[PDB]
Amino acid sequence: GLSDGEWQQVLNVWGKVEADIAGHGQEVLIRLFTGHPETLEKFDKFKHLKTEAEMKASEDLKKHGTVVLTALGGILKKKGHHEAELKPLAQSHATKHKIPIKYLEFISDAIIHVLHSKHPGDFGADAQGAMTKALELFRNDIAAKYKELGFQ
Ligand code: HEM
Repeated sequence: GLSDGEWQQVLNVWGKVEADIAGHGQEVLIRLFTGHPETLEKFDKFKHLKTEAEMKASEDLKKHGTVVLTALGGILKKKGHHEAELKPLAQSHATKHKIPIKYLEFISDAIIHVLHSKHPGDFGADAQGAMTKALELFRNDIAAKYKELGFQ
């Protein structure tokens, strides 16, 4: 649950992402894959990437970063009223991709890391607080659907 002022901060931060969605999406995925190499094994289409240079050179990885961040942005713009948008993603991630909730924690922290890396000094303490709460709400509503499905 976020206040109106917190949502305003989230959507202000998101404007930084929307100016270069593919560059942000690329770096989020590279941070996830290099920090947590077990996450790469869930992607049949990326497991061939052995080095970060190959990851950086991969246009398909940048494409997938765009898909991921476009979906997240659509959810964030609902300011918590995201049941219809979140349900299919929860269902596909539990039943088809088999993504443990832990990996959604990893990607949440990776988003915070990338924002500080690309906008140093321009991602303030209030903005980090609001973004973190928004990613927690997203993860918590996914977790509720995971529990319904019995997925661990
Ligand atoms: C911010 C969180 C994330 C969002 C919004 C997101 C969004 C999406 C979307 C929109 C798709 C394509 C449609 C679908 O299959 O449902 C996708 C595919 C996928 N997601 Fe996620 N995702 C997230 C986090 C993750 C994480 C943490 C992992 C794994 C570590 C992951 C693994 C996958 C995989 C394996 C695919 C299929 C890729 C394919 O082979 O083309 N997702 N995701």
